[PDB]
Amino acid sequence: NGPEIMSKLAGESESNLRKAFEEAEKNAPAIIFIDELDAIAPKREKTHGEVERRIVSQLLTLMDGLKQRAHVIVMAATNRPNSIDPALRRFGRFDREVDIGIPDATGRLEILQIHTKNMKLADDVDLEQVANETHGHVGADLAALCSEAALQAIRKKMDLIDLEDETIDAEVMNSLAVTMDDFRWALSQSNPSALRETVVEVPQVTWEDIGGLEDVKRELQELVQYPVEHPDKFLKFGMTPSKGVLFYGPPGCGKTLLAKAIANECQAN
Amino acid sequence: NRPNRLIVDEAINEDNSVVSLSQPKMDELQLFRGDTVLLKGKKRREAVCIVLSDDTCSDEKIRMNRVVRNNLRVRLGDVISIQPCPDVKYGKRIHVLPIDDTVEGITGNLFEVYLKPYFLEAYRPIRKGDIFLVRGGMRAVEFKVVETDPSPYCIVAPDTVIHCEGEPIKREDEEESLNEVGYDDIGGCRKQLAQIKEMVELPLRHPALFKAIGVKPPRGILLYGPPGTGKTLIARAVANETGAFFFLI
Ligand SMILES: Nc1ncnc2c1ncn2[C@@H]1O[C@H](COP(=O)(O)OP(=O)(O)OP(=O)(O)O)[C@@H](O)[C@H]1O
Repeated sequence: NGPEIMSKLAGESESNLRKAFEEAEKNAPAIIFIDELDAIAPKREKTHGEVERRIVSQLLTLMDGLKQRAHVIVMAATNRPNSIDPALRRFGRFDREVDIGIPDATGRLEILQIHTKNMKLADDVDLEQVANETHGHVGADLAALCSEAALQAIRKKMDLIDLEDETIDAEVMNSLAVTMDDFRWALSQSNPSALRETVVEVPQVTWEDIGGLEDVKRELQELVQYPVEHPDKFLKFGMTPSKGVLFYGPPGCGKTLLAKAIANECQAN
Repeated sequence: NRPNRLIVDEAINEDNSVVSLSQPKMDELQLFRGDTVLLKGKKRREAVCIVLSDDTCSDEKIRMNRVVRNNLRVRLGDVISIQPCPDVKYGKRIHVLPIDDTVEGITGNLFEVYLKPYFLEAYRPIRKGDIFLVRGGMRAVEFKVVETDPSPYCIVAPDTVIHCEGEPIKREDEEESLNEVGYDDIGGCRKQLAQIKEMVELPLRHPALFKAIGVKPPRGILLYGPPGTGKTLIARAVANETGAFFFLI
């Protein structure tokens, strides 16, 4: 952990990093994960303190030592790839960067199902509707949503039922059920959406969602699918496929839906 | 034009301790039968041992046990500089210990089971770095250098003492062989590679020559470009091929 690493003294932080890398090498095959890598490794022009630069260099040397002689895979977590030092993303050190991104409607549905696996939830939950409604919530946001729904159910049941009767037992707790109203309240009142940047998902708008423009639909289907569905045909001819199209016309004709539908047809973000 | 500059070719005697002859060449050399002939090649590692178990093949290509290619050489087309240096001292004895394929199975003493039947009346005229095959069985195991009581190589004798306490290891030696990046590993910077060559050939390949003259050498090189363009690879290849000592700061 970045805070765990640079929470201690500079020499102590470097010693902790070296000890962690040595333990990972000893336990090969091992995975080194560094969440909040931007905390340890900021931009080189931005890292004000000399201690921070020294820690960055120590991490670089330790991972290079892993590269030359080890069997450890290093993973890192950061808000943005550019927030970390560009020297970190140097070839040999961080060759491949995986964009975790944001979950889509299906992804939010999967996350909610995962978090409700051990949660006794009623039949009115309709998690498909919740996920379709859920926007701006990513992962732990949906986890907090499920936790809020469960806590509201508990505060509705325990705080109003078992007060002076007799001490709580397993029968009352296992009888707890989470309803749709709890999920609605979690969505509305008690959930801060931490997502405000661009959305990267396959849009749910299909061709049936658009009326008319059949010729435009066919032309766009060509220009998009054909380069990606039949690359061999394009390679056979001496023409490079076009990588862009412009939609022009009166506002309100569905250019946005045209883009969404062509993305959905190709199952492309 | 150097007389002892001759190719080396295929070999048939599975024992490395044998080094070939070429009677027309022996007349050129003083090659005597006995312990050793100093056959010199690349990287200073040689295959020095008993001699004259050859002349079965044609001339102009010395027969040298193929196992002295990986050592002392790389591939075919190379050249040997064979010059006798017999009558070496007789120190205690030369190390006995295997390296890779002996822990696989009965180990015992690692000397008196498989290797003992070979240091017989040919008591190891050798040079530390000569690697070969010797066994009392499947006939494929190495014999490497581990210890050195006498710095120069010698001819062993019985009554000596040996300690196989050592353990067979991994291919640290094989990895050592696999190193020293070269110009064959550089691509996309042919003009830059030639510029670097013409900059560093005189200061490195000819140190005393440049010390004779009073010109200023290029002692600072700024390889700048995008990350991952082989800058450290280019530097390592240049230093290794030219023989200059490379320090990776
Ligand atoms: N021009 C090149 N030709 C061949 N291989 C290259 C070239 N550039 C880089 N490589 C290969 O890239 C791999 C990793 O690169 P390496 O560790 O040598 O650093 P580098 O490319 O010199 O880095 P930098 O540009 O940051 O100094 C090595 O296997 C090396 O062989």
